[PDB]
Amino acid sequence: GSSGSSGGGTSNEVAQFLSKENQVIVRMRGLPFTATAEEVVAFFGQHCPITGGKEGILFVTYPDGRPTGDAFVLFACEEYAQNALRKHKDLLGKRYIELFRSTAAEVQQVLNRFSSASGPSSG
Repeated sequence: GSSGSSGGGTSNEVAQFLSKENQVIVRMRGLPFTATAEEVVAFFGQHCPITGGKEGILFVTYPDGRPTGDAFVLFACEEYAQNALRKHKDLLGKRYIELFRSTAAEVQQVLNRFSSASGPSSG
């Protein structure tokens, strides 16, 4: 009997994503249903390279298998993350996207809320 549903909202994939220390996480919202890790890599790959690229990206998806729209990216230091923030309200493939420097803890709270949603409304 191994626990998983109740006891720390962190998947195997996330572990590695959060396992990265000294990195600036970015909360991406409003991402094209078609936009994938590959799309991001280039998005910031311009001047703001991601740590591991496809490996340094996490797409938040409902506990059923649906694109929630929100996501998270990894950045070596604040030198890249910041420069990326300026891209706020960017445009990828004809789709406006926001940007906000997020933290590790926050992320987890953003995954649990969507995972096994207990509302899904928050009261």
